[PDB]
Amino acid sequence: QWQEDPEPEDENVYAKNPDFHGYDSDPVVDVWNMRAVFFFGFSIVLVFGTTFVAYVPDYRMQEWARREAERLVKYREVNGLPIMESNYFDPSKIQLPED
Amino acid sequence: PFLDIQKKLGISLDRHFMFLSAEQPYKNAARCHAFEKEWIECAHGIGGTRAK
Amino acid sequence: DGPEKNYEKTLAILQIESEKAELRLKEQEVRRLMRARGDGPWYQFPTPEKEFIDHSPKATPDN
Amino acid sequence: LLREHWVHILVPAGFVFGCYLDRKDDEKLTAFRNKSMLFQRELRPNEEVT
Amino acid sequence: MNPITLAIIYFTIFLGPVITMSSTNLMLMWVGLEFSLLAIIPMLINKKNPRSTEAATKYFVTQATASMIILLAIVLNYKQLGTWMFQQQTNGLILNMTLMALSMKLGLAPFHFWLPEVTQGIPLHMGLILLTWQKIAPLSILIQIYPLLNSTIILMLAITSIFMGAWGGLNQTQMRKIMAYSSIAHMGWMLAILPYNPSLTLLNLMIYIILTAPMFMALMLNNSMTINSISLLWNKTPAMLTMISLMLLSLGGLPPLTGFLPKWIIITELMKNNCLIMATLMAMMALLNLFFYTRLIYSTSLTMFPTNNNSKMMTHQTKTKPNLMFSTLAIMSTMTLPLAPQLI
Amino acid sequence: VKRFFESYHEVPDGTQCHRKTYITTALGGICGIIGSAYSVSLNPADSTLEAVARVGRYTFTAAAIGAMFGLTTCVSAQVREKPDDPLNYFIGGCAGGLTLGARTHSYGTAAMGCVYMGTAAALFKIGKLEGWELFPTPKV
Amino acid sequence: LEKTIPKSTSTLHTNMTTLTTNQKGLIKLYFMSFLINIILIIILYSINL
Amino acid sequence: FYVREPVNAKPNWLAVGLSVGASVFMWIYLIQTHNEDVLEYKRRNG
Amino acid sequence: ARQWQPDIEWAEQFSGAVMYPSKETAHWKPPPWNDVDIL
Amino acid sequence: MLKIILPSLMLLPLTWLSSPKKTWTNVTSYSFLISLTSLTLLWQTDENYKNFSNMFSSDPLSTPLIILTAWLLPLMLMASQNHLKKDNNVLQKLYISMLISLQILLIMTFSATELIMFYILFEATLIPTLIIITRWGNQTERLNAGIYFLFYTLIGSIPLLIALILIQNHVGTLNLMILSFTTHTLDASWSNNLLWLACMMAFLIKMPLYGVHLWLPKAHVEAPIAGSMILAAILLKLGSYGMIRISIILDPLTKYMAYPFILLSLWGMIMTSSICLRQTDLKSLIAYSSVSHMALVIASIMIQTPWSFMGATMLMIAHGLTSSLLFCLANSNYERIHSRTMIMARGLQMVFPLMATWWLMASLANLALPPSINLMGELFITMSLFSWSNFTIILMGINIIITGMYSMYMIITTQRGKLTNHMINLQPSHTRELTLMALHMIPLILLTTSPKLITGLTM
Amino acid sequence: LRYGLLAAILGDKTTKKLHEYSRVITVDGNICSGKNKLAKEIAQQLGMKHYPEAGIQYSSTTTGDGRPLDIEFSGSCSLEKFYDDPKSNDGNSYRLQSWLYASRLLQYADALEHLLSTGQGVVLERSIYSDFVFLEAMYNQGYIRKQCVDHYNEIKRLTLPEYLPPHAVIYIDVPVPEVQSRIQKKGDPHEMKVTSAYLQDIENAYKKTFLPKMSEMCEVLVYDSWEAEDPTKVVEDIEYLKYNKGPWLKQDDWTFHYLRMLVQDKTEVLNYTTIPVYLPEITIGAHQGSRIYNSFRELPGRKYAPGYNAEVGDKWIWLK
Amino acid sequence: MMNGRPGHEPLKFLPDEARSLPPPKLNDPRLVYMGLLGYCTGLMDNMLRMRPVMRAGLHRQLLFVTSFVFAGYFYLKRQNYLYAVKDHDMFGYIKLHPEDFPEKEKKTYAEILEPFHPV
Ligand SMILES: CCCCCCCCCCCCCCCCCC(=O)OC[C@H](COP(=O)(O)OCCN)OC(=O)CCCCCCCCCCCCCCCCC
Ligand SMILES: CCCCCCCCCCCCCCCCCC(=O)OC[C@H](COP(=O)(O)OCCN)OC(=O)CCCCCCCCCCCCCCCCC
Ligand SMILES: CCCCCCCCCCCCCCCCCC(=O)OC[C@H](COP(=O)(O)OCCN)OC(=O)CCCCCCCCCCCCCCCCC
Ligand SMILES: Nc1ncnc2c1ncn2[C@@H]1O[C@H](COP(=O)(O)OP(=O)(O)OP(=O)(O)O)[C@@H](O)[C@H]1O
Repeated sequence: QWQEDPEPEDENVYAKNPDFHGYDSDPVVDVWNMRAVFFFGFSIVLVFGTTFVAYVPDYRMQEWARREAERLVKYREVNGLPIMESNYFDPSKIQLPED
Repeated sequence: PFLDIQKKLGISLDRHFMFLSAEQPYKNAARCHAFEKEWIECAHGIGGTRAK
Repeated sequence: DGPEKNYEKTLAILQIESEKAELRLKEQEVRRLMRARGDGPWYQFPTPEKEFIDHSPKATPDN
Repeated sequence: LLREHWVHILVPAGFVFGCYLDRKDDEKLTAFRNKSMLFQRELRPNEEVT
Repeated sequence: MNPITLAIIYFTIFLGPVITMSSTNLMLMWVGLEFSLLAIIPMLINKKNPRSTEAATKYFVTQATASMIILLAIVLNYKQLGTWMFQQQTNGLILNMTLMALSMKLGLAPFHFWLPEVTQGIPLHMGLILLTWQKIAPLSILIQIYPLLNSTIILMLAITSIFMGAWGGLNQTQMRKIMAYSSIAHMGWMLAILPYNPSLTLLNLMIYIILTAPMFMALMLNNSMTINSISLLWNKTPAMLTMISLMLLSLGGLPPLTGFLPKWIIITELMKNNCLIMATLMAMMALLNLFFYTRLIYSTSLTMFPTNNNSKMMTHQTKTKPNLMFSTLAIMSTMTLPLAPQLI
Repeated sequence: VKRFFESYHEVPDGTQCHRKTYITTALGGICGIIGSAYSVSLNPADSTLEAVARVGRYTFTAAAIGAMFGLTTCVSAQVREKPDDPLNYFIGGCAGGLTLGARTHSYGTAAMGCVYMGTAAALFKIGKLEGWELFPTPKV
Repeated sequence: LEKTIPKSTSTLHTNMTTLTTNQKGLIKLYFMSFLINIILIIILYSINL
Repeated sequence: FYVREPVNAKPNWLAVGLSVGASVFMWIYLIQTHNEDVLEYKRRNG
Repeated sequence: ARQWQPDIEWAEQFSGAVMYPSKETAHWKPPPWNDVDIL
Repeated sequence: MLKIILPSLMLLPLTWLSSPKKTWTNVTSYSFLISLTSLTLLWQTDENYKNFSNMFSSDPLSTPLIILTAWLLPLMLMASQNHLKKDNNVLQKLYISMLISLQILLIMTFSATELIMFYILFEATLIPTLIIITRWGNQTERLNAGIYFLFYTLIGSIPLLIALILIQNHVGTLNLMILSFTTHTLDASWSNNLLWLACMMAFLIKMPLYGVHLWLPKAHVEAPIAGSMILAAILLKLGSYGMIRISIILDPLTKYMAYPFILLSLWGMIMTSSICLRQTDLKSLIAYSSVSHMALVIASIMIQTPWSFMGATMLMIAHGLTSSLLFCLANSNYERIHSRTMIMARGLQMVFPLMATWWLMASLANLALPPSINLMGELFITMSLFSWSNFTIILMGINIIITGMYSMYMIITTQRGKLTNHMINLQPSHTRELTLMALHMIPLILLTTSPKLITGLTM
Repeated sequence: LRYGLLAAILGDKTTKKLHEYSRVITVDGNICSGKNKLAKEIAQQLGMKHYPEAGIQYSSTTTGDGRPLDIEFSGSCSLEKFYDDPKSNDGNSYRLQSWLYASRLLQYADALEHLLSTGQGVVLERSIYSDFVFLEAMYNQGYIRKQCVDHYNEIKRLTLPEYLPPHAVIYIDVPVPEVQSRIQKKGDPHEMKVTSAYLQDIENAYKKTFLPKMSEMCEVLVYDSWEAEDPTKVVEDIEYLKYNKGPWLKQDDWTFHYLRMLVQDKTEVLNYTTIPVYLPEITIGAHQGSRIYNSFRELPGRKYAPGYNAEVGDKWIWLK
Repeated sequence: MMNGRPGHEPLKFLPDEARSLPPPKLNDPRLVYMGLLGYCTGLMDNMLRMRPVMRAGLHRQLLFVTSFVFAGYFYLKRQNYLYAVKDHDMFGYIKLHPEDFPEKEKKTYAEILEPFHPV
């Protein structure tokens, strides 16, 4: 047979670092890494991200659109016009081909 | 050519005895001197696609 | 900033790109005409040099 | 202390460099600054809109 | 070999192509080719072993026949027009014989069978020259006559070269034969784009040279003429993997790397000329080159092979081989896509 | 004089079946002659008899390929009035691959050639119709 | 779905690889092949013209 | 402490000086060239 | 466990004159390591 | 956009000239800050889209992909940490650099305007993935897996390039929205049909069609967890983005040159959801789940309706998050048992009583439990295909059933039996991986609360 | 500046220094013969240099700080274990033979470069021309396999011919019972477990292959124990020696130059010892290899290149 | 292609017809990228020679950067000249051949009837 090291063996971590957190064997580094994770992902992004996104105004005009639609319905129902026609473009300016 | 170092330095190593209308030693004329002279002089400046 | 900035910036981008497109499609046809007619500055294939022809008497009248 | 804590000047410097290059890009593309058929204003309160 | 002999032989090796490219007279071009041949043979045969002698013999015979055919073409043109330069009036047979001869001089298929044998029998610093510096004069002679060539036979030669290069590199386990078939493929690309745009032939030429020189230097670092020998590079010199892998991917022609641009822009021009079917065939068959380059990237940089013991003493020893050109050319060849509009 | 192979495309498919099959058969024979010359010069044999037998094998094989392809195509165009349909050439290519598999005694080769030659012939016809050019001249 | 696409690709290309790389270093055969090439090219030219 | 005292035990001050001088001269010539080209451009175009 | 790394069985398949030896005419043998044949 | 890309480019030096103890921490924190900054793209107060340059642009369809890409990074950092822990500092810095390069290229190709830039980046995404899968896998078939992945992709991508050139020549640009304001109808000829095939097959391969799905299960099973995550979340989305962007010019061909792919998708959906019932490898099960879910995306792009595209985008993002979550959950066990076999370890939820919840919710999502964006996508795809033809509901219901079956199978054969009491090596749950699962879930809650950021172009 | 074409053109040539006694001599024999003493005395009486026998730590001693290294960093082999338990299923026997051939080759080179740059002749102990006797002995005894033997012969063919042979070969002949007695007296709990069969196989290899093979290209001088220990006879024989029949006369300045380049580049020396022939006795796995290499580079004075390790007192690392 | 044109000087890097174009600025992204490549070449040279990357050969790295920027400036000038010449010739030909470059008769969408395609 040939030269090679033998398969290693499982290694409990809690035996030496019962306060283990998952990141590094060095306890202080483990702790500061988990702290950085929790303070930059949870305490900031999710919180301030949610805040900013929630207070983005008029996302894609879905609010101005409702306001303007109310204005239009009022104008039209008041002046007897209909609320919406069957042709977007006025068929006057258009010039159809004659067969 | 591919690298006009000759024309760059304004010299002549190989481009003076190419064709028949060139300079012969004791002014000896070549056979088709006039025909070739005319062809060249008429194709000068419009090279290739036109001259063909 | 307001939306007018993005609006006008998009308009300028569109201008630039449309100009590029016109120029490319004109380049193709110009190159085609030049390759097929030899009437321009490109694709002017070479010819012999008339400066090396001899224009002196030749020891015989007929050439 | 610097040899281990000077690496905190790169990524924010990168953010600022990015903002600066965006500023350059929009200093370009200046055309149509007020020639849009929708936002043609009259320059009454200022000298440059965008 | 003493300094005087070295100087004379290498000055001739350098002068050959220079005359070829700086001369208007086809006779002087032929002279340059003969210089190249004469001055290359001794370097091939330096080691004086049966394999090198056989390689030299094959090279000599092939190149000499090719030169004779080229000179026949020249003589026929001379009887036909009185001038020593091809014009728009030479019988196309003359030019097709000339193209066959130039293709055998280069190593294109189906005139390629000699290239792998010779390169194998030859050392590394000689394959480098044979595959980079000895492609410049025969390609120049073609660049000078690109308007009056036969696209049909050119494209047939190019596509045959692509195909056979792929189907050779798939099987060869020897560095030098792999390089030979890669040369065949890239020269096929060159010929393909030649009659439409030769600036791109020259582009791909310089790209392939920048990509090949540093690879042969990498090899010469340990004289690893084999896959199982270059696999030990992780224990001998592992600071070369990050660059061997990238240069091989560039050769293969992977998008984000210099080596891509040649294929891309050549395909563009062929599309403008309605050579889309040929461009498609070539682009699909380059993936085999990419395949047998990935198979080497694996054995070199993405998995460790069974090593040896005396490699320990090899580690003990120091080294001063890889001069600055290695790094310079590898960087220029791997990280220069953002500058493609200038190289075009 | 090269018009033997141009008489194939002077009439819609479904006509002149006999001469069309003759043309495809000549094409097969030529391709086989070239292949056999190459395989005889490289990778040669022992006896000139075995060599000429290799030649005959390859030539008759390719000739059968071409004959079956052309005949099946024109027969499909006959039984169905569709002279501008690449499906006929696909069927012909599959028949050619079938004949190749019958000769070489390999269902693998049979189906592989079927698919490949079918695509090849269909794309050939598509080019003929649309206006594709193979080996075109420079225009940039 | 393995037998069809990838295994077929591999088989095809390995077989053509063997074909094209079954070469023995015989200059006679290489040059006979070169001669076949010359003949084919001359014929293409003289035929199409 | 080694036993084969190498070539690199101390720096090549000639190479150092030449490199630094070449760099400084490159930058000086580059600045001068750029400024001169700008001056010529503006002379030609107004 | 741990990362599997090639063994002799996996590395000796790159050691023949040519890969994919599906041929029966490929009686060849690896060339020398110094290009000096045996005699 | 450059304020998003330059810092991602600077994460590299940080990584290399950071000390061997603070590189993970620093790069993860700054990656989180990048994810944060990427939310500028969500400031869309008008129906006009963003255009920062001639080279970059953002849309309601590219913004979510970009933010998910910038969010997944620190999660992959955290997940690739327990393994390659003993590996050398240099090797793990290499790993981090690979991850960062993937991030940058994916952001670029989502923010791109030109199809050819999109192409070079969608094809440069191969190098880091191949390297991660081959240099850090544990089996011996990762090499063949990389071969399959690489070459499927390239074989699909070449004709796309050729079609892009043909277009760049006919039209004078490959620029988006110009290809829109100038698009013409076509002639319904065979050349244009082959143009369609070319433009499409690349993306139909990068998101596995039924018949060419034979690179995803391999790559997953043989790849590490970060590779698995990115492959499941974004690399399967490049195809969707590309098709949603390229289908605008191929009109009106997809009305009839799309049937085969709709059929293959609606059938392979069933034929993979069923494999998810009798596969033994948890990772391959989840891979086939990804396939059965991307089939819907394909069939919904094919029919070109607003509801269809909306559902496609919703399901894209939702499946990204959920698949990453499930992969990390299986990895938590693998790290403890070194076997992907599902029926080996059982009776959990006794020693890991909390991770049994994450296991459960990731399953509630995959089987489309309302209210959820998985369902808000599936439902609209179903409605669009029912308007297309009412007989699709049959196959949709069959797939729904099989999904509800194999999700709970995966739950019960791992967490809801009785324990394999002979398992001494069940190290308790790490805060790190619990945080992974929480970071995966919470954004799903938030996107279920505000699914206006996830509809897409139409809405 | 380094030696090369330029130095050889400028005047750093060879033939300007080949004074008589610019030779290379070997003092071979059996194991416990007076080789060290005789060779030191010859070196003194002829002004030449002495290169002692090369073992498992020759490279560790010639490179770096000069101190030895763990056996896993230099050799992974043990002569003690070879004498204690041959036939082992580990591979120590051939894994030791190969490393010792490599070290003897490195030593031959380190001596040739010294002899060519400086005319000071050299005297060595058993060399690459005689290492094979200890291999043939093990093969005839059953400690090694024909595969290992063929691997050894192949590396020998690849390496040896590129080197010049010795001028004078002194063979100190001694019989196996006297050798065993000398071993018991000297005292070594492991050497004292060796076998007269092995010793006689060594002697027979010597007399039947080495002497014939070498008397045709270098002057042989065979002596016994009592002619030895009276060295002046040996030294005067050498001084009288005629130096024909060798290739050293076919050599000019430029052959010497192209040999000095090889001998100076210590990696083209071992490229062929490092061939990937996969013997289970030397084939090291990737994990073991990587661990050993990374630890070797972790060690001091070995991480970076010689003039670039500050932890050992290297300054100016920012300008060289 | 553009070699054989009137007013063509052989083997010249930069004629005087190019001194009228605006020169590139040293802050140009391409020059900066060439500087980056120089620095990376230095670092790779060290990494291959087994020296401390980023802590060795400062003069070497400086030389690399300087040479790269130097070559880039001039090569960029040249390529800009070439592109300008290309546009020049193209527009000149367009102006001398008005018979093959006619202004399109661009209509308005109110007249041309484009076909409609449901779903
Ligand atoms: C788009 C990018 C995609 C990439 C994903 C990765 C994201 C990583 C970045 C971090 C996340 C950044 C922000 C995520 C979006 C946050 C949305 C938000 O801010 O909430 C807005 C909402 C008010 O919504 P608004 O639009 O202002 O008014 C109209 C009605 N929506 O106001 C709120 O509701 C906020 C209050 C939250 C309270 C949560 C209560 C939970 C209720 C339980 C619901 C359970 C439903 C799910 C159950 C099944 C799930 C399995
Ligand atoms: C931004 C846009 C993105 C555009 C697309 C980007 C394309 C993808 C980028 C690919 C770059 C890397 C590709 C090549 C992979 C190289 C594989 C490799 O080098 O790692 C293997 C090897 C491990 O060696 P080993 O013996 O196992 O132990 C460590 C001892 N060095 O490693 C080595 O031994 C290396 C040599 C050791 C030298 C000392 C360490 C110095 C660092 C050298 C590595 C530098 C890598 C730079 C990575 C930058 C990534 C962008
Ligand atoms: C294991 C799988 C097999 C792997 C081996 C692959 C073998 C490659 C196939 C052999 C080559 C056959 C293709 C030849 C291309 C012919 C040219 C063509 O089809 O282009 C036509 C079209 C543009 O035409 P149009 O614009 O209308 O006008 C005329 C041109 N100006 O432009 C186009 O349509 C571009 C067409 C490009 C080629 C498309 C190939 C088929 C696409 C669908 C399948 C893609 C998967 C890979 C190929 C599978 C086998 C075909
Ligand atoms: N190639 C080899 N294989 C096995 N053993 C070897 C080899 N080379 C040397 N040895 C061992 O090295 C030892 C050399 O001891 P030796 O008696 O030569 O000491 P010494 O210092 O040379 O003294 P002296 O010169 O008087 O003999 C022997 O026991 C021998 O077995």
